[PDB]
Amino acid sequence: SIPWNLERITPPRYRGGSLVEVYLLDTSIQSDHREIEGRVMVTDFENVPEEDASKCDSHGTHLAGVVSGRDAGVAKGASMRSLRVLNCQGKGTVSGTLIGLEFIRKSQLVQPVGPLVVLLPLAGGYSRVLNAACQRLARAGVVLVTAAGNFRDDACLYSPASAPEVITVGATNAQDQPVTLGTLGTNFGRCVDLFAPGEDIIGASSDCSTCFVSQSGTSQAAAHVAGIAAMMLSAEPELTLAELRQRLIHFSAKDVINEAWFPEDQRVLTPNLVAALPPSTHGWQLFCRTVWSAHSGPTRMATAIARCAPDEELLSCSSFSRSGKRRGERMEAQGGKLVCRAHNAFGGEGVYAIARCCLLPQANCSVHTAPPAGTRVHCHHVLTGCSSHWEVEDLPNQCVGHREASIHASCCHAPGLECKVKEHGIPQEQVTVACEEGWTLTGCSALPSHVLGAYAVDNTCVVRSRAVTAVAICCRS
Amino acid sequence: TATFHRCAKDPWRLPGTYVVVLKEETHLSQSERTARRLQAQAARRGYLTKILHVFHGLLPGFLVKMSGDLLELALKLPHVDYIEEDSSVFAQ
Amino acid sequence: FVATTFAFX
Repeated sequence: SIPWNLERITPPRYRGGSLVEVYLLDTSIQSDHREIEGRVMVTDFENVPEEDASKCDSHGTHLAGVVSGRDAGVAKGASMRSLRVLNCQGKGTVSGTLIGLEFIRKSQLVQPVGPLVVLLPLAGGYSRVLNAACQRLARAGVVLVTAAGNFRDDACLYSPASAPEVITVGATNAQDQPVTLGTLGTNFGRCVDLFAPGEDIIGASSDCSTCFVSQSGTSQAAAHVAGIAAMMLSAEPELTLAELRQRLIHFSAKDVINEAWFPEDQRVLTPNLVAALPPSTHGWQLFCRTVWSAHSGPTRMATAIARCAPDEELLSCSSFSRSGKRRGERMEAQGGKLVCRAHNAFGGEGVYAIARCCLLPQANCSVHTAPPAGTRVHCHHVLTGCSSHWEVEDLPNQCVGHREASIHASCCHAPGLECKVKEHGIPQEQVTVACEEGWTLTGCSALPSHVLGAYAVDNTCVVRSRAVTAVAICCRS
Repeated sequence: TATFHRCAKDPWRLPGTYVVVLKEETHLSQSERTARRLQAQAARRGYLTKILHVFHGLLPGFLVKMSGDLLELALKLPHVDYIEEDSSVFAQ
Repeated sequence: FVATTFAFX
């Protein structure tokens, strides 16, 4: 009887939302429907372009029901407030969406409540002003959840999907596969944070006050994550956006999507996560995430930068290129805070910087660099990452690099952190080594025959090559 | 140094309406003054305009209905950071 | 898949 999507997000061990409010920007809604009656408040804010009745409020009713419906909702308690920014044909404007986001902020200033979650079940093309407004509303302290987009495309070309500091959510089906319908389907790429059930989701139907329908979209998928976020913030009201995003990642089912569905270049950039509620078991724990930069472009002096959240520490830095035309990476300070910067080679099409960003309170971290000598440095407390960069065109707590290269070591003073180094080499397009259960991958690098790059995939270190050896640094309390 | 931007997906564009975005620290009193300035310099040239909304709270700025002809003029107003042409968003 | 969701029939 339990709908598949609700079972899918139930943790392997288990036992909300009332202190949290969830704003919805959608079509009008049938707020008398028994799934949501007494739970959604229509603001009657409205800003929609003109058209070019049970169909006018179908989309929004279903989503209100997915977040909060009493039979089929994710966070069955939660209060919702609803703004109308989509017309009867499902269309709206950037301008109107801007004024909605401004309206939610003005209401909060006028009558403050608790944590606020804003669901944005819409997209258009990349928009500078819409992305800036989301970023700004995020820095004021509001959590934004956004659809990845439905065009089987790189999500970074759409808004608010690509916006910084928004949680962007793609859709999977009952087989944990990316939704695909012809040349349509869930967007993907490095601007997607995670996936959630988004195919055949039963929810409130505006056909009658007690009816139910199955809809599919990335909106349905973002609605599961908004509801999960609301219950997470009801239990730990004080979470920062870094701390909430690190938990959504940690409690996701992992390596369950079949990456074959994605175009080849996007498998490395797309997180293999399907969202899930946190269990009953939850003690401090070391959370880390991997952050891929924008591609650097092909200018000869190009660099890509990868940054962490202000309350995260950069514990390691690596880089990747599809051609292997690459001059490595290095950690550099910036506004008093370390970032991860990768360098293109002359003639390469560009590189990615790949940061490992962790929540490590009480941590004093530094960088130890040795210019070319082979080359070595060490932490004279715990080594969390090794990086290396060179300026030539071609060839213990200790990092070791090529003789012609600079070698950089990330050293952190963390009382209560235990760390260990695990190795694995073989004769091979890809070589792999993983941290033991209960440890966190903090750094991933290849030993110095020609490598494309290295990246942390969850707790596995992946090295990509054209005796190649992968090196993982793993830490716990 | 002010720049202009519009949707790369040509069917999703909505020409004739523009979000004028002003520099971060600009105050609501300045935003409203820059709008009336735009309207006045446009009318001097024979263009009707319509200020649909004045943003303050997240981004300062305003929403104007006007012909695209004025974009080189509007780009030169004080406090302007950049200007973006309105476009469509869709239920996902 | 319903037409209320863009870009489905």
